[PDB]
Amino acid sequence: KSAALHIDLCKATSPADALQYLLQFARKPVEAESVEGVVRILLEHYYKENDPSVRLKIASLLGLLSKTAGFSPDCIMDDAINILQNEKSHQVLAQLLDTLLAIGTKLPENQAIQMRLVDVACKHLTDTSHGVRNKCLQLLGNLGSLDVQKIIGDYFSDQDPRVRTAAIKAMLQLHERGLKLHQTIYNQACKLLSDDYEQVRSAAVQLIWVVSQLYPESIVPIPSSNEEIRLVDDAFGKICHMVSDGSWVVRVQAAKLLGSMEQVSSHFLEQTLDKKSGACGAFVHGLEDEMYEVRIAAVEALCMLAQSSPSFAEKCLDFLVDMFNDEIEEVRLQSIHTMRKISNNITLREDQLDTVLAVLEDSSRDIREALHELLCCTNVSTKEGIHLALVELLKNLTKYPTDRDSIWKCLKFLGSRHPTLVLPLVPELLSTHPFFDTAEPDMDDPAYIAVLVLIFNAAKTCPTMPALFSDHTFRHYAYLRDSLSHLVPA
Amino acid sequence: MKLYCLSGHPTLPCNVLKFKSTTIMLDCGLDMTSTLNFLPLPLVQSPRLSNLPGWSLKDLDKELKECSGHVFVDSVPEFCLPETELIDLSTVDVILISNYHCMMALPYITEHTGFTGTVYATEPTVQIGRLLMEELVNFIERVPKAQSASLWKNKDIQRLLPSPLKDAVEVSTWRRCYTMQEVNSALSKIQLVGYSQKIELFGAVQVTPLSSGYALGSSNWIIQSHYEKVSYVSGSSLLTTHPQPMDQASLKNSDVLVLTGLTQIPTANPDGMVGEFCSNLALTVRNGGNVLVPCYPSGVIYDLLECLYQYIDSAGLSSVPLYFISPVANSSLEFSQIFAEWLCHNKQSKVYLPEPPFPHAELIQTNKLKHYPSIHGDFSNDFRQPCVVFTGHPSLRFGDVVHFMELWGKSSLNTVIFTEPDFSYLEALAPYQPLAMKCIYCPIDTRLNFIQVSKLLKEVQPLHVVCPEQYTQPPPAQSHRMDLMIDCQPPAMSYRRAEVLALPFKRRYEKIEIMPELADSLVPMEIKISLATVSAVLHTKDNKHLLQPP
Amino acid sequence: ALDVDATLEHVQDPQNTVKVQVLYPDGQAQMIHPKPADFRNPGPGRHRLITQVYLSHTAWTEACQVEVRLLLAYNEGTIPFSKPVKVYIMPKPA
Amino acid sequence: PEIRVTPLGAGQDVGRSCILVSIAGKNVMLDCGMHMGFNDDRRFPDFSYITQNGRLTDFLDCVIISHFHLDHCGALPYFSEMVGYDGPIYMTHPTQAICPILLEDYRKIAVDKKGEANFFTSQMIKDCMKKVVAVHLHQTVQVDDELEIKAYYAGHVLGAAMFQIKVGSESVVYTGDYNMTPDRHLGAAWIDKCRPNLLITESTYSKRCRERDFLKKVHETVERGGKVLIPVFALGRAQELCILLETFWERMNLKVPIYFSTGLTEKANHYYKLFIPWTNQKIRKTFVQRNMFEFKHIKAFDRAFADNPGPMVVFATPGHAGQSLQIFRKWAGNEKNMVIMPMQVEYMSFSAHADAKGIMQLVGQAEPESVLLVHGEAKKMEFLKQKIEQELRVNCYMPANGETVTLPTSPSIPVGISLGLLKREMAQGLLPRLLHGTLIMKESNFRLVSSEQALKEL
Ligand SMILES: [Zn+2]
Ligand SMILES: [Zn+2]
Repeated sequence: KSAALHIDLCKATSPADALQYLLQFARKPVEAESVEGVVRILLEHYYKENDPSVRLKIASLLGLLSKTAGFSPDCIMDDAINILQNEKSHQVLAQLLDTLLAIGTKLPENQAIQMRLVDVACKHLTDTSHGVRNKCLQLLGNLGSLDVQKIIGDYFSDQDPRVRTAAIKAMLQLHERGLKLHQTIYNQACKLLSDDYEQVRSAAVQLIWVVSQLYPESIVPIPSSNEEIRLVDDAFGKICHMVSDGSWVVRVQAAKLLGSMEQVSSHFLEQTLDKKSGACGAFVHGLEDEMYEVRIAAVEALCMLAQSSPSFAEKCLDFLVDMFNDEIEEVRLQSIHTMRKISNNITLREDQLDTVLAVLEDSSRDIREALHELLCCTNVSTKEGIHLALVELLKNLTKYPTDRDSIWKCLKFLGSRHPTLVLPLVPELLSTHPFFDTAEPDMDDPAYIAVLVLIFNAAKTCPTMPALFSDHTFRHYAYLRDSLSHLVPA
Repeated sequence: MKLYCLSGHPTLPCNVLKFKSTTIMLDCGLDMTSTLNFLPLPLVQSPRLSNLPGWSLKDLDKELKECSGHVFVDSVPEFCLPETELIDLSTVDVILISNYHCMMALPYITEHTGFTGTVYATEPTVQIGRLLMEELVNFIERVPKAQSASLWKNKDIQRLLPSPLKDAVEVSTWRRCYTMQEVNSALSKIQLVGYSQKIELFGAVQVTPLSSGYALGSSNWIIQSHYEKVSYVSGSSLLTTHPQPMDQASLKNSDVLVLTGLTQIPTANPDGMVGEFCSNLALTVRNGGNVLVPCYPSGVIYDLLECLYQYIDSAGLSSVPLYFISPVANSSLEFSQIFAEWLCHNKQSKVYLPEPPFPHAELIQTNKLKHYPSIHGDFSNDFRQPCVVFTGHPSLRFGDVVHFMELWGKSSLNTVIFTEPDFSYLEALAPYQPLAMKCIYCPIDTRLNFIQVSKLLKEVQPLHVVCPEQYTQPPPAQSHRMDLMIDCQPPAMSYRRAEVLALPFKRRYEKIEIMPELADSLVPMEIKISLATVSAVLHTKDNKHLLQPP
Repeated sequence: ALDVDATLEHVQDPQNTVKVQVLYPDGQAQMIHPKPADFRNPGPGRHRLITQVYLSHTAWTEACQVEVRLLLAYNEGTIPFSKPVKVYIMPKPA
Repeated sequence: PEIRVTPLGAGQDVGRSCILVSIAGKNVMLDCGMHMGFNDDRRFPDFSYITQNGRLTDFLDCVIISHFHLDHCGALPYFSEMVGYDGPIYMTHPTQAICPILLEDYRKIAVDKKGEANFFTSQMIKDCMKKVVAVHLHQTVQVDDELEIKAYYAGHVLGAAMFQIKVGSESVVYTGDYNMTPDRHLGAAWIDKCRPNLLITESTYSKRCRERDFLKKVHETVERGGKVLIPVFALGRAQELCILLETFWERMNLKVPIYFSTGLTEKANHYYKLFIPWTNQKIRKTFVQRNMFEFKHIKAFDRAFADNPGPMVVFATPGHAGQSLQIFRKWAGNEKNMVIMPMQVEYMSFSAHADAKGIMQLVGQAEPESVLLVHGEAKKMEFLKQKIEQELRVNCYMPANGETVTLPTSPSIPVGISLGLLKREMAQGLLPRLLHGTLIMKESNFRLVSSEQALKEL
């Protein structure tokens, strides 16, 4: 029905109802040979109409038809650049550049047509309209020459902030497609990091993180000093300063990118959790921000950086303890989870331990379960702290009997990984009189299994004193081995 | 400069204003009148709607069901979107949103169209339209029907269809209801604004929301770019309503005034319709019948609840329970209570005292008005037979109003009272049509009528006026009243759906700032006026120009 | 409102095949299509169905029953899928 | 072309906030507060500097009230209805609700008890509130034909506002009291990149650990069967303590009661309930679930349930005075007599204002070209002035009371540019191209067109 389209466009009216007919035609799929036919007909009808809105709809419909599946668009590019040659309306030109970008994206293999399209983009980048410059920068970013980096770096300093964002996102797309960037990009993005617009700052901090990841060990001089700083450390300082931005999504972006800078030196890492250059107090500011998304993102940044740096986890520890009591439940879930993640080798002292055991008393089952896996993965000295942990777990079991399986898992992991510390506590847990024959404790009483699960898992790795058991404790050991064999070991 | 018209609905517009180097969408309006052609969605499988006779075309019987001579599509109710293909929606930068009624279809633009810009609306429009979107998604997704019927949306078949289905326009663009994650993603990208707040868009244009008076949070917009101003006057009220009164002074000396959202059925006094609503409600509940009021959870329901609060003690109807069933009913009442700063001076003087601003809050503590999230939960245990129920969607195609009409339509003592003017009353009753219920149609549209907008345009004097085509013509119900149209000294500029208007109000003289270094270097030569020859280098940054001495 | 919790095991496409049937004591056999939003998938071959099905009828002189059953639908007919389960229902007069 | 600022109130002191700004020929007073601690008629600011037996309505075009604290708003009924001012008094909406009831409370304190001869009555308090024009957040209100002010969220108390005073191209931002760290019931201070000519900011000066320690102390004392008697003196501290307590009691899910007293804290609770949009992110976001200021655990104290035995939490009306000393004497020498001032005595203090680093952050993020310091101690102001002039390289000032400070500014001339010449300049030069044109300096307007448009329209 391509001839029907020709007849209806050239026969009914020129100005207004042709736009309606094109709009009606744009909503149906076209077969590839018929795509070629309608492309020829619409491009013939492009020169006839002097109305800019009709030509804009024509350009949009060409861009839509170029995205059809079975149609190879290699035969229509020359007529496309011909109609870009003598096009004066800026909106129609921007739609035509969108069509050309679709053409280039559909044919990644052909290098010659990609070079032709980036030549067209470089020709049309000097357009006065911001939309044409935006589309040309998108065209350069999507195709490139993988000269292009120099031109996009020149267009980082455009007057319109939208063109600046388009340039940064274009060169980010260049990096994402595979192209390796220069280093002057770092200075340009550092200059652009103080932009008055939110989107420019977010794109610039993303570009700063990318160029830091590309050249982490590069050495750059301080502008105000003689000393020299590594590139990843300097960019870490810049992103830490962007953590204190006035826009909350920029703060979230800065925290998330700050989590992925694992090559930062240790000195700036202890700087970023202190309260007394620009990196000082970034995570302290991020952990107390009004928006809970920023606090969550700073929590994952803390988790990634403490997984990277073991010395950082000790400084992360007390801030996570303080932020267990947070007004948002998702935030404290994330804090408990990351605390479990970074508890690989560090020990808990008394006040952190009983703050954890105090927040064990909470009515939410989800953070109770999360704190249960933290107690599974925790390492602690000073066996009176282990006794305190057992007392708090037992009173949690009394207050919430549904969590008995999780509490038994906690006591299994506490006994299995703190064996020598439980060993002097055994006569205090099992009510073993030195000379009196003690009454057999009631089996199937969840407090007593919880004690026995702690004791038996401590006795697995330490065969030094398993003779402290009475006869009924050995009978209960047999009963738990028959019943709870996934918890009690041999 | 240019003005794209993506919606043909007068009170649900979607206009894209291509103004200087910034593209502004003025509102987005979901036309829910398209749902009237579909068979209503019930909460339970009603026997009457299930075994309706199919309608046959000699050329589909499972798709079309005929009820009382009117043919209805047996699929989910689909929604007529703003037309999203005339202008690429990735090229628009800012969506300005006036009403929460004009914030529907925002999940359609912000998600399916590649729109990467930002959205501006007031606090109460965002919150209330969030509630309305929530109950719309809930109502569609309570008992999910399928989108089975597709053949009737064909150009060959829809010509052969009868008049209510044949006259439906842009049927291929109709879409299913958006989901809740699309709602959350759409409302996550809204930047909240207040009345008379300057928002600079890339240093080129300046948009402020001005109080309109229609709904609480509802706003008119003016778009200023140096020495030219575009006024967007959406649904506004000049009557003594609860929100802040209409800001008419800031609309003055504007080059073009785009106006939408006038009164549907303008030949109706809203105070008289409130009186008719209260009188018919009292007459029905005095006879032992039941009153069903299909309404939105927010808006005119606050006004009629205020008037019913003033009326029940006078009429002695304190024993008649008032039920407000909606999934967002409690949130609507609480939101109305806390948005006191967005109300008129009478209402916000009440919160200077330790007192709720809306009087319907006292109905809960006196237990006169009871609100429930649904029929099933505890309303089925607190239900008294002579009662008034405010519920459901006013389109009568989904929500709890469908179940209530299926329950009460077999009795002549029960009545349904229509207060929303958005949907056609006859087309709303058409799929329930063999009913003994008395239906009262008293719309309480409080928007600008034509004498009010004539006075407003005489007060403001815009250079040009842009209105929908329906405002230039008389309404088809009247088709003879010459006072029911917009008349100005310039004969306006009318638009239809998918029409592009070229505004020849573009002018010269972009503003510049000159630093004092250049100001001293320019000698003010006497001409009589003054003249000076200046040589400077032009510096442009964020679409603001500066003159620097070389 | 009646809440269900179905443990669907080894269902290839539970989004468009599993249907809830409610059978009243009379001939009414209303068939409910669950939405895909609440077909939770906690494991490979394991699915969870949490719908709030809706029941209504006029007055009964005694609380009879209602028959709730899962069904499997295919492209033309439906077959029984789950164990038949009876729920007591008492519509009291207003 | 100068901005003259004269603080007749605070200066290098704390309390009695009153700052006069004379930007671009328009005079604006920035607060009007009273100095607590003085009873020798120095409570109200010396308005004799402005007018000596003259009309203050002509002299002052605008009066701004930052927040409802008495050192910023306590002298307002005197200044209006005794000296004489019937001009616009601009104020925030929650401030306009709290200000009458705190003025009446101090009117109750000063007239009944502690030496007020020249004071204000309740009738003129209502008269002063009748002249108050309320403004919203970020609302640019036009007091004059060219003078506009705009309120920003300060986060110090409920409805505390930072005001930007812009006339022409010159702007002055005054931040009365603010806190850059969010509270449990309030957000943090926020300002956009205004780049004003002058930032008049307060200069007078961990939190999670302090809150956790206070909650642990309260929980340990209430789990031992004893009763706590924590007092509150400010409304913001009382509301923060109540909301933090209530979320703790809901989280631990223990049902022993918590009570608050007086007929003024209840009014504060009602007004905080009615002003949800002026609160923290959590209160706004979880409002749809429930109103967090509608307490399900903190109830009204009928003499603290007639001082019944058992573990309970009691809020005292003052921070001394009545309605606290009876509880303090009735519970001295008890099991748990934990009284926490801001017979076991604990010390838990919550900061309501910003610290030094918060002021540094505000100056960095607003980025003004000059800073002026009020509302604080002189040594702390000197240290913070050193920090401002060192770290950010921007001028700081030290005005005392009655000490004027003038600042030179450079206004920019607004000139229209003919669009053809502008597009020609966009054409060539985009590829240091000079722009040569003719400036038609007509009356009351300026046009800069090309020479052809000059000769064809000469
Ligand atoms: Zn103060
Ligand atoms: Zn203060």
